[PDB]
Amino acid sequence: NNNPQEINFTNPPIQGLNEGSFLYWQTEMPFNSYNIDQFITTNQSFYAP
Amino acid sequence: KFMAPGPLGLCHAVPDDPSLRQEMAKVAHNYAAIYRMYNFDWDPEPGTVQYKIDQRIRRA
Amino acid sequence: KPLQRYIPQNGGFTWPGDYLRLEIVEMPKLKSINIKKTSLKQKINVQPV
Amino acid sequence: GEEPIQDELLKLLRGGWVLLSNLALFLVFSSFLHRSLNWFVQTELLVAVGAPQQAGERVVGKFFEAIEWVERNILGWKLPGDEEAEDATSKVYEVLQNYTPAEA
Amino acid sequence: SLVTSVKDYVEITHKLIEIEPLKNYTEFGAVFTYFIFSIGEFFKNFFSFSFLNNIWSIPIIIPDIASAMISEVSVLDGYFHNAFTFLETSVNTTTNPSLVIFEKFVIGIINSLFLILPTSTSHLITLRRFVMQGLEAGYMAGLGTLAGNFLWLASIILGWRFFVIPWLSLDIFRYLLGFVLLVKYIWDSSKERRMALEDLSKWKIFLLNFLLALTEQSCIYPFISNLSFGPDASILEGFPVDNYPQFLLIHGAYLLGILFGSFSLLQFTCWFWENPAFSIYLWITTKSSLKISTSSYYKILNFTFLYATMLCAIASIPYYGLDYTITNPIGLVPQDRILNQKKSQSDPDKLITETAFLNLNPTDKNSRIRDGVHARRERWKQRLIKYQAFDASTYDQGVYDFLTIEDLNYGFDRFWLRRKMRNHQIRFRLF
Amino acid sequence: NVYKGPASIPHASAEVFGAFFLATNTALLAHMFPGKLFGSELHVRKWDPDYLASCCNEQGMRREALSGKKPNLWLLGGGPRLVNDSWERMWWNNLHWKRWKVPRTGPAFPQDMYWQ
Amino acid sequence: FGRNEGPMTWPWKLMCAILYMLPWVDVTEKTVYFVERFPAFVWTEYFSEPFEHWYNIHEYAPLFIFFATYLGIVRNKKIPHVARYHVMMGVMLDIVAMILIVTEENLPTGVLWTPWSDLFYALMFWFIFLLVIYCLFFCFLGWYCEIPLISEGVYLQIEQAEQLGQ
Amino acid sequence: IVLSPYQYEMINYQRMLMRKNIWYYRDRMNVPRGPCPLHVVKEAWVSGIVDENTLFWGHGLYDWLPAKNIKLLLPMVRTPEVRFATWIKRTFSLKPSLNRIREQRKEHRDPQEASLQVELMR
Amino acid sequence: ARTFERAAFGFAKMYLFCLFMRVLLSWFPSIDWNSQPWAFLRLITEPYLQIYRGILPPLFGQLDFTPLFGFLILQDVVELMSPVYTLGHAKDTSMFWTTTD
Amino acid sequence: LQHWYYTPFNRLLMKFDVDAFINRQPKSHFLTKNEERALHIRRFLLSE
Amino acid sequence: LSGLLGDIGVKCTLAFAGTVAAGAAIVVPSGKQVEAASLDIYGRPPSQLLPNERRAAEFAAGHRRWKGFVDNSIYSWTRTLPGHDNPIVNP
Amino acid sequence: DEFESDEDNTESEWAPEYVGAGLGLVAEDPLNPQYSLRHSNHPLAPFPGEPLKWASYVYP
Ligand SMILES: CCCCCCCCCCCCCCCCCC(=O)OC[C@H](CO[C@@H]1O[C@H](CO)[C@H](O)[C@H](O)[C@H]1O)OC(=O)CCCCCCCCCCCCCCCCC
Ligand SMILES: CCCCCCCCCCCCCCCC(=O)OC[C@H](COP(=O)(O)OC[C@@H](O)CO)OC(=O)CCCCCCCCCCCCCCC
Ligand SMILES: CCCCCCCCCCCC
Ligand SMILES: CCCCCCCCCCCC
Repeated sequence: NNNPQEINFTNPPIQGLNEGSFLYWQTEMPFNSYNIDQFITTNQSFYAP
Repeated sequence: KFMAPGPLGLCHAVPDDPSLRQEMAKVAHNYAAIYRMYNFDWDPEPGTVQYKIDQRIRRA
Repeated sequence: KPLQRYIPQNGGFTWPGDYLRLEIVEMPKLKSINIKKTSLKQKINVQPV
Repeated sequence: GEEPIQDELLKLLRGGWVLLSNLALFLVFSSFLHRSLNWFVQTELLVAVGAPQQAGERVVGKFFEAIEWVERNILGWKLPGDEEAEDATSKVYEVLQNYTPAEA
Repeated sequence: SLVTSVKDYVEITHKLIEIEPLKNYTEFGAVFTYFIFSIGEFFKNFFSFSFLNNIWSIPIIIPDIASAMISEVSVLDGYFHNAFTFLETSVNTTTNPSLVIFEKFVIGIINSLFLILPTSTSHLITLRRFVMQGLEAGYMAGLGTLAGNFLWLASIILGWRFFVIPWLSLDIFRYLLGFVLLVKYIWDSSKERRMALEDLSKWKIFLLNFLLALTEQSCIYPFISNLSFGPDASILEGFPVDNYPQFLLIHGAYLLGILFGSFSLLQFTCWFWENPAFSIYLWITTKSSLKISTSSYYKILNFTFLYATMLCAIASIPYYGLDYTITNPIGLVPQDRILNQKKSQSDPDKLITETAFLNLNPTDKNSRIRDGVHARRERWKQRLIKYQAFDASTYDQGVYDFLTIEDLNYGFDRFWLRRKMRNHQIRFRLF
Repeated sequence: NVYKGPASIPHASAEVFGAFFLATNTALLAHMFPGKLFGSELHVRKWDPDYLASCCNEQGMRREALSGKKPNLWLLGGGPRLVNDSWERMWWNNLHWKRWKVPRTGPAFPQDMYWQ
Repeated sequence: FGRNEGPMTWPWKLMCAILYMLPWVDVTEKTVYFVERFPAFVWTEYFSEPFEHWYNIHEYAPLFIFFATYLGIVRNKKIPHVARYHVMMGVMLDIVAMILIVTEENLPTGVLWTPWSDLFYALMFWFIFLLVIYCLFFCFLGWYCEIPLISEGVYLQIEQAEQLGQ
Repeated sequence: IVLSPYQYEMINYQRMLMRKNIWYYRDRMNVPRGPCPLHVVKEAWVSGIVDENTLFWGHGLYDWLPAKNIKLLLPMVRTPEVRFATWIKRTFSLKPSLNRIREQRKEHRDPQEASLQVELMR
Repeated sequence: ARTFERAAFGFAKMYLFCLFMRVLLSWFPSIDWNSQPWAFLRLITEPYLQIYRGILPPLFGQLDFTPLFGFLILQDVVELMSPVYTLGHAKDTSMFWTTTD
Repeated sequence: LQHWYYTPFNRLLMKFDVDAFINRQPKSHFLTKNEERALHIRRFLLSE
Repeated sequence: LSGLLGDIGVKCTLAFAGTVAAGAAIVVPSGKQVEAASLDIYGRPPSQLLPNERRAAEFAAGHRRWKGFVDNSIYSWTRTLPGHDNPIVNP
Repeated sequence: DEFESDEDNTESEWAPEYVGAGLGLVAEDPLNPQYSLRHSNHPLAPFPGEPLKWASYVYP
């Protein structure tokens, strides 16, 4: 609320992930989802042994 | 400067707020509880916990 | 193998919101016009989705 | 006896400028040596393995690549095979638009 | 900065995907036009005096309990809570304000002692001037360092942030200015220029110390030049007051006392260096032991002063690494993403070669083992030639795996791991 | 007797080189052993810049509050940038200044002595 | 006199810097023993690699360089004096580095198997490094840097290189 | 006291482990206070802000402990200059101020008075 | 007899050190050879270098390299008479059966 | 060679420096082995 | 003073300044941001735009001017001559 | 040969123990039960190799 009108930040908090975005922050995320790891054989086998 | 955990803190006075005083008392109690686990007495007085601990050690 | 460490790191070459969109990745592009006999000079590798 | 202050300031500026310029030139040369070591190493290995013709071809190929860049960028006309090579690499967002499935 | 402009250019290039895509980031036309725009805008801002509209201060507003961390707020016994807010400093006033003003004056007079302790570079320069160039040069140097210290202390105590904050923001310029000043002084002293002092020479002597008092200089004997005869940590901290006139009176009295004490000490030193002898050190040495001569004594003293000022000049180089002195003014943050960015998805080499020596783990690959390089021998890591088998980490940063701390840094493990350095070899230089 | 070059081009003595050599060696030795330099140590600076900034801000805010106006806080590095994307970009200058706290103050060399 | 005594220009400064880079290549092996302390000089480990490759491409390159510089440059009296002085200073620094290597090769085993050797190694780098830096500070500037026990011999050798066989 | 070579080498190893540590300490309000290298700790010790009873944390520990209960923290701080300066600060600055504040305000009960200033020198 | 070889090698190393000192002192022409240390050194080192002075003339008649040549030749000769296994790390025969040894 | 590396006459400077460093602490902080074991036992018994 | 022109550094600085001046002369837009760039890329008046958007519009206008200049002045002249056999790398 | 004529099977290679909270364990040294955690990755395991660090992480 710096200015008298409130300003909402769009980019700063990420609320989604795609292939390139995952590749950019691969080792900086706190969790991994199955929706992207299902396309790798070893990762999928680890998810569903 | 009363928040300084040293001799400098004693030189200055607290802002006279009962809730702040209670908070400081609780913090001091926690600090003393931590302190008692690493510093002991060479000759404990009878009637204290450390005295009975020493008695049990000698009996063992 | 050297162990990977998952520590978030601060911005570089871009503001924290985005990633490198215009990075060049070696993958062939297909023309809509049919090419009867023309090697792509780079196999598309795993073909099925 | 004592020179004016501005004279000393000018002398200091001149000396500092000369020193910094020479240091910058030396560092640029060192950076050039650092960046292009592997190319000379590969040329030397090609020479040593017993194929001097390959090394000469590599050198004249670098020269012809410079000539090709001069033709393509400084001048206007294109070169044969440019369209075929233009479809060999693509940007990441283009890959996401075309090849990447929507389930990921 | 450079990095900010690069980020802005990258953002602009990303914005243009929708309207007119670019072939890649490093098109000559786009880079050229953005460089021209940046240079033009920078020079326009520098020339138009539009930098006076920059913002450095913000207001601080305390949020109410509704907008605060309500989960932290807890009611104890139904009568108190943890939302602490006390009315800054409230102290009962003394019986007479004149008494506390006099007390502050005396305290300032006492505190002025620590400013003139001969433990810094300016004191060394003043001492050398007193010894070599007479009394006037030393008096001028002392007056200059006194004026500089008084200006800095008054700016800090009276809260003149408009000068303090921007000046402290220029991190490396203040180091470079000090280096230049010390280099010029060292050369001038080395050439041994001697002549009758004029007004211009005296003003140069004054200005040298005045400018040197505004930089960070090497100090010997700390924890003693920072003492103060009061319940504070230094001499720059103020005192609590109740209103604006009392604030002004108390702080003016403190500054006046400091200035009076410093001036009295300067006058005492000026008289003392004349009382016994202009150069009494020669007589003291003669009393202590045998004296060689006067010319040799002057040569030894000049060499000692030159060595001391050289030490004061170059003492600060090992303290800071190149990441804080070179990459920081460019615009990079520590452990930046630019350092570790790879050249391409297929090439593991780093993009920026000029900064490839920063933040290297002991398990990183060695670049001198490439085919056909024939680089230096590196006998100390013959058994571990595939890695950079040495630890040079700084601060908290440091990682270890399958290359333990003991092997790298401790005892016989490190010594035994480099046993190839002490192996005799057969060599014939001529035959 | 020997030529020793023209007199127009300046010459550096040997005393300056000796002083530089001894000064470098003594600086390294003094940095290695903090407690042996006549019972004292060698300090690069006198006061930390953050300490000076905090004291100056405290005094300025006190003076402004006593004068009847809302106090302001002066930031090291610069003010905010009017942007609508992310919070880090808006306050990039102050964050950049604060992120160099450890390198700015602490020494790069080890503080204590090993092997001796 | 007919000898040139004008100031040195930038190409001579670059050549002299490249020449000065030789003892650094000779003593670059012992940089780690010093860098382990005071990590701020860690960059000094990674700066000489191309020079190490180029100066060691042939086993007899240093002798060829010495003979091409002493006869082709130092002997000539039409080259400015400062350039010859700096070339001879670099050659003498290389000689000093060779002397240090030779005296390293004959260390006793008792000193070899003690931490003293490490200290020695560090010094073998550090001193040399200082010299080079000092010379470089007076190489980009067209000035004369004087070093004890070396400069006088260099001054004599410059004029002995002249009137050689004449 | 006669130390064995075992103790000498153990002390050397511990000094090796802690030669790059950065310390933290806690105040009366239970808030961590500042990134503290060795010289900052020495300055705080000299100024009378911290003492041997302050809670400190370093790299080699798991919890916050009193400063005198950490293995090698007091020998590092207590150089002879630090001892002389802290003695001066205790004797000539803090003690008279404590006496003055005790005399000025009755809220400091005479029967129950702390003796932290007396032992600051140690 | 190990003592014989030990004494011979020690004497050879001392003579090599003397020759190296002569090579170093050849750089300074201001030294006087009538002083006791320099006189003793030149008295010890005179004949071996005197032989090479006759054997090898100066390359151009202006520069002298005779002490350096003598030092190099003696260094090679003493290298010829080094112990077969100098221990250190040599007598351990490196690690296992090796291509080098 | 590892045993010879830590021989007393090869560690004199380390001994001097460690003595100088360790003499800085108060004399009452030195403890016997039995006292240290007793303190450990007291700590864990007090925990119980 | 010709003495200043004698030094290499002064010549290099003058050449750099002249190149910068020519670039600014040929790429700096004027009145084409609101007319073409701003409305096309944001559909808003330049004044209402955020400070980081006005720079983008100005960059777009400058890039359009640069491409127009490089097509209508240099490439027409250098392409009036047809492809002169287009030499290619033989190896 | 010990180093080259022997390999470790997939199901027989050494791995650190799993102790969970490490409460119920047989104490090899009764006085110090922490000595039994030396073969695991427990937070209170003696001498892990890399000191535990005060991490302050902000994720994307
Ligand atoms: C977005 C822009 C960000 C870019 C940031 C640029 C940082 C560059 C700043 C200039 C630094 C100068 C170093 C350039 C020297 C080239 C040598 C080289 O590339 O070596 C590159 C080597 C790294 O070498 C690489 O190392 C790797 C390690 O895995 C591998 O071994 C590789 O094989 C090897 O090539 O780095 C150095 O040797 C750095 C030397 C630095 C010497 C100190 C300079 C002293 C003078 C400083 C005075 C200031 C200079 C001007 C600074 C301001 C410039 C604007
Ligand atoms: C080489 C690097 C550049 C060095 C150049 C020197 C920069 C020096 C800047 C300050 C010098 C003084 C300018 C007056 C500075 C000035 O007048 O202040 C102007 C200042 C501006 O007030 P604002 O509230 O607009 O400013 C906000 C800032 O003050 C931030 O707190 O007003 C006050 O601070 C009033 C202070 C109470 C009134 C104080 C009166 C007592 C005056 C005592 C006179 C002492 C003389 C001491 C001399 C050593
Ligand atoms: C704009 C009013 C005149 C200038 C007032 C003094 C500003 C000094 C700033 C110094 C920063 C280094
Ligand atoms: C008593 C063992 C030898 C002591 C001196 C060895 C290190 C000397 C360093 C000289 C470097 C040129």
